[PDB]
Amino acid sequence: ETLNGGITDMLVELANFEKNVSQAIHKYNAYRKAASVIAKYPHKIKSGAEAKKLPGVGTKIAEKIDEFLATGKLRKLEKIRQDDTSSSINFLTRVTGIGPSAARKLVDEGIKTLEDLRKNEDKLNHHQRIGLKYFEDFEKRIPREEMLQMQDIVLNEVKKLDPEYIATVCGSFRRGAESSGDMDVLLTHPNFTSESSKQPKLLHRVVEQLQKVRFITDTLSKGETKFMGVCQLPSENDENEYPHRRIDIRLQPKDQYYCGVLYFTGSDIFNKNMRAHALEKGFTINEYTIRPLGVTGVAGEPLPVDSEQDIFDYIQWRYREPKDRS
DNA sequence: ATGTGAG
DNA sequence: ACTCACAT
Ligand SMILES: Cc1cn([C@H]2CC[C@@H](COP(=O)(O)OP(=O)(O)OP(=O)(O)O)O2)c(=O)[nH]c1=O
Ligand code: NA
Ligand code: NA
Ligand code: NA
Ligand code: NA
Repeated sequence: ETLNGGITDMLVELANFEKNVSQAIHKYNAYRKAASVIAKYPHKIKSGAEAKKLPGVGTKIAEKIDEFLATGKLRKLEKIRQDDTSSSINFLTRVTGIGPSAARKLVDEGIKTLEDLRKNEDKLNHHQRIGLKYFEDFEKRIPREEMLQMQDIVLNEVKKLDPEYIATVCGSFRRGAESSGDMDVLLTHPNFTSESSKQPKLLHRVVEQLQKVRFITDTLSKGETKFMGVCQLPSENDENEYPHRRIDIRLQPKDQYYCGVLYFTGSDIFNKNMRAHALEKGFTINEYTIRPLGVTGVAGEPLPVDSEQDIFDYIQWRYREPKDRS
């Protein structure tokens, strides 16, 4: 969050390459944690060996910083930005279902764009094919006026099915965001607690129903606990049609509701801060259970929770309500 | 079982 | 950080 942006920019882009184009995940981590250290740094960096004093920045990662701070930018990130392969892997990556490995494989075979893909759906698995089919609007985001409209359609249909069901919309929404990427529903039913076995049925029935009233149109994956698929708000009579959205429905044990609604309402970075900044206090927060991390690596028997706050006050952390979670 | 993808 | 689902 400091006036060291440029430095951490090129650092982040340099990893988004080792991820997408190179083999390396460890190079991807090293470059990212380096971005992290420099971001929190109080001062403005004017040397390469000054950033090096930090843990995570080291010889080759600090040589490059000298370049950035000596001559404009970096040569490596120019050969990359001006490569056909790299740019195309990065493009393909943008369909859900495709990431690094498959893009590599596709670009190796001269497949590089939407038109390229549509003529080549044979190569894609089912997930990817729906990501394709709905590429345009999957990158579009969702207004609230329209977001609520779906909530009043999931809350209303899930209750008509069986009034014991509880649906709480999470992610961005709970954080108050004016715009969301994709719909996130945590589902809870009394019949299902942590001690009880499975009940895929409890999920699959609100799914199968949401399909019947034609609000869910596709499925990416559907299991015991989790459904990932595609929704779309009702075409208010012909043509002016709303775009297709992504939607998750997770089925949470009723007794571990609080832990679960914590895990959702992100961000994913807030979940990684809070989780890491717990393992110093020797705890292992889940989406299910907070629990002491004993002597060796043995994770002790859970921990009572009747509110998020309790998780918060377990790990000796200030409380931050859903809207300050990032 | 593992790798991959999404979360 | 830590899980879940898919496809070998
Ligand atoms: C990706 C990811 C997510 N989570 C949790 C935390 C949030 C929920 C849903 O997050 P989402 O990606 O939709 O974020 P959302 O807030 O909905 O952002 P958009 O509005 O979709 O952009 O998942 C996580 O723990 N680790 C992860 O790596
Ligand atoms: Na993708
Ligand atoms: Na979301
Ligand atoms: Na999601
Ligand atoms: Na943790």
